[PDB]
Amino acid sequence: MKTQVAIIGAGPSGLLLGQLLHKAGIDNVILERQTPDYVLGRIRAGVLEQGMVDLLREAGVDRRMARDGLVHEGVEIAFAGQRRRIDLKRLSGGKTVTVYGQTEVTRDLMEAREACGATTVYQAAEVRLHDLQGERPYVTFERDGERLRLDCDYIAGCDGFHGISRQSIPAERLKVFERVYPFGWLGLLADTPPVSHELIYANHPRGFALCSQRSATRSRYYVQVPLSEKVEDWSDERFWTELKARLPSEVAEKLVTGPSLEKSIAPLRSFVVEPMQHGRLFLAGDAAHIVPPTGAKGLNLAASDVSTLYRLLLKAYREGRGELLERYSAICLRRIWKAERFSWWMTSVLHRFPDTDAFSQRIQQTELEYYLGSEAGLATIAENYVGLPYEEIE
Amino acid sequence: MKTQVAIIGAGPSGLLLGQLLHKAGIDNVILERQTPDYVLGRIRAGVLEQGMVDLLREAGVDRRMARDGLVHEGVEIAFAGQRRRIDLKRLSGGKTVTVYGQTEVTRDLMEAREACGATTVYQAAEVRLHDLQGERPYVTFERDGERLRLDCDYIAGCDGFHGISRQSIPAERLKVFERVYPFGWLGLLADTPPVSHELIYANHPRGFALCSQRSATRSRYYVQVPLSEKVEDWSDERFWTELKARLPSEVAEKLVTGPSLEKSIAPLRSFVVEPMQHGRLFLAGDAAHIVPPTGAKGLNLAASDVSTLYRLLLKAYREGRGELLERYSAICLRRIWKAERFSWWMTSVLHRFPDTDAFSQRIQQTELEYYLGSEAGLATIAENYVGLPYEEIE
Ligand SMILES: Cc1cc2nc3c(=O)[nH]c(=O)nc-3n(C[C@H](O)[C@H](O)[C@H](O)COP(=O)(O)OP(=O)(O)OC[C@H]3O[C@@H](n4cnc5c(N)ncnc54)[C@H](O)[C@@H]3O)c2cc1C
Ligand SMILES: Cc1cc2nc3c(=O)[nH]c(=O)nc-3n(C[C@H](O)[C@H](O)[C@H](O)COP(=O)(O)OP(=O)(O)OC[C@H]3O[C@@H](n4cnc5c(N)ncnc54)[C@H](O)[C@@H]3O)c2cc1C
Repeated sequence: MKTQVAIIGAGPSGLLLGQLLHKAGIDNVILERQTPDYVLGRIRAGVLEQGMVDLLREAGVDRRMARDGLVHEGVEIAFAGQRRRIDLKRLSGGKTVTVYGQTEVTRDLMEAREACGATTVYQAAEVRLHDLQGERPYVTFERDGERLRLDCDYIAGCDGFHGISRQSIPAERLKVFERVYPFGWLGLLADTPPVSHELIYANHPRGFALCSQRSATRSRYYVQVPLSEKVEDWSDERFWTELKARLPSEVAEKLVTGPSLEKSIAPLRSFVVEPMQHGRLFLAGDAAHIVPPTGAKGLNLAASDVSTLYRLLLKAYREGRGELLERYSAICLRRIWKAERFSWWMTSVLHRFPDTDAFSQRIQQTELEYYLGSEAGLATIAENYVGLPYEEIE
Repeated sequence: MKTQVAIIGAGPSGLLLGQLLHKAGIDNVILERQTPDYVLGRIRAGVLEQGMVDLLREAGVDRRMARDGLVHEGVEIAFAGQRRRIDLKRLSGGKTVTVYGQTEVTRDLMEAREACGATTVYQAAEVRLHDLQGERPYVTFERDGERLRLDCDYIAGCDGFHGISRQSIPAERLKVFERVYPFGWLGLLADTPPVSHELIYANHPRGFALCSQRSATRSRYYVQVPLSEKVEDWSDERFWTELKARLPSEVAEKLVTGPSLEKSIAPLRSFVVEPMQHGRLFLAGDAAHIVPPTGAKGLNLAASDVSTLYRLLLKAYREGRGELLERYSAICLRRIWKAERFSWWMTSVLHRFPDTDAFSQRIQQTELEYYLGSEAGLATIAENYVGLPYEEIE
């Protein structure tokens, strides 16, 4: 069994890369440990950058998104009982973000891939990567019993934080950078209408809160919770009481509560591995890095990783330019570190940290007051939020 | 012995306030523990904001400064071997900073005060403040032996961090905010020409370094040093070797070294007391707050404190509006906290901290890369550096 690009993981990353590759005639096979159904169960991302929206268009998978997506020209930040709006469009010079659930994005790429008839092996057990530094690497796996082999020229590891590809690069060749936050996010998806037509990030003495959405009849809310919490400890009622308690009154007031469709706890982390490739293995998305959700950069970085990998696989294949692939890591990390720094900054100014002395508290509040009151401060938030520009390559 | 405004401390603060008050006909007496000569021995500040320069003009003490001062339209930041210039003038929309030693400023106010013949008691021992909450407070002190009393209506505590005025407000009525940095600044004043016509702030793996100046034939350099160091452990030669080692080669190369005129170690601290007044006592400058030198805000905040106190003492005296003085603290802290936050940010991105993990290191470098590469990032540095605008009052 042979292919040109073996792809580990059928998440937004592998699917998006697989799709882009297919359009250029570069054969690829995707391997997924789970079922189409499990992958679709993950809620995750709601905010998409401009570059991601255009990338979705280039892969010809933007019909439903252009229809149901919601373009947002601003986002709000509330602290000390005062909402301050950031005009993304104005401040970024025309860019905006699009709210469209990751579940939907994944669902659209899954359909586009099935129609075009490209290979996709779900429930691919025991995926193992071999001969990474050879001229001819290969992947082995077990499809419901029998051990199958798949030869390829390149492997794109799009298997996420707990994937096998990063584990396959010799530990000694990687440099890991990581920060674990002492809190997590308790998320609740409801079939009620959102409290505001725009996202509201909230810094409150009780902890962080975020009012987001998926459509006009579906909401996604988040509250900061310590690591000790177990989701089973939060009835819907406790969550609503808590959310209402962290929001500005004129907001808590019009909030339409209702039963939860999903509730999960996501702990915050920052992680970067350098480099992002080894021999004929290239890491992408969550396989290579993790950003805390505060900045909404995760899925968005995956897109630029993929966008970069695709453009280089083209040069290498179509133009017979295989030496250019040695640049992937260099090119990606620049955007990764800026995105990481932004995500880190958002998290530090919006959440409540445990052993915080009076001076730090005061500094946190002044950071908000400053960046939120200055035209230059607002612009740094905005350009980073809409997402910094992708790099050209070469 | 009576006066209208008793002033504790003949530093830039008390002298500047005393001068401004005198021009409006508001009598004041200044009390200084030291000799005119000791006060003149302190080197300290070299950078002045726009607002301070104009305030010096309003007090009619800007002749020598307009002559010898140096207006700087930019400052530089070097890191990872690359100088990046910040166009203060361009980015701030016309503002600049003026390099003029604090020794000179203090010397000019001392002369202006002696000519006009206003009272000034040097070597005022045992200054003690009484009846702070009464309608008629008073100061006691010992002039070379005899205990003298001085009645006044108001007391402006301009005695610095180790002054007596802040110690005189009941500890229970104050809220202190403080951060002590695990490093200090080793400064060296030389009668050699500066290495660059503009200040060069330097982040280097060995530690922070700063190339500043006082005139065209006098330089002031600083290097970061841990708290364990004793100044007697740094020969001039060691300092030059060290400075050269932390700078970019094309800079270390043209550096003209020479014998030190002064060498001192200044530890970094951040301190704010809230409120800044008690009864008929008003704190100003270093008596009320301390900022690490990184941002060059210290002397500059003193000026706005004084500028605010003066304008309110006028309303109260000339316009018989004494209830307005209850606003002093409110008005001052806003500017103090923004200035503190800026100073804190500068310090954190330019110095090397001890127990720093790989992720923080990387974040520090990306902060520089980002703010220094973005037009909006550069603007946040610039507007804060030239100094945020003073508030109107009322
Ligand atoms: C609360 C939350 C909110 C977020 N909000 C945002 C936001 O609004 N905007 C934003 O940009 N980002 C946000 N994200 C991040 C975003 O969801 C992720 O970065 C994104 O899901 C990563 O895409 P991925 O394809 O790289 O990996 P994944 O989504 O994890 O998918 C990887 C796939 O590979 C599969 N796989 C794993 N191991 C193997 C194996 N060993 N063999 C074969 N297959 C394997 C997995 O089953 C999975 O299907 C958020 C994340 C969370 C949790
Ligand atoms: C290395 C260094 C660099 C700096 N660089 C800058 C820079 O470029 N820009 C900037 O804006 N700031 C900078 N500063 C800060 C600036 O020097 C101070 O903020 C400023 O000196 C404070 O003015 P002040 O009058 O409030 O107090 P001080 O300068 O301390 O003077 C207070 C006076 O009151 C007197 N006094 C004290 N106790 C008593 C008493 N109990 N009775 C009577 N009199 C008393 C003292 O003797 C002293 O004369 C720097 C400081 C340092 C150390």
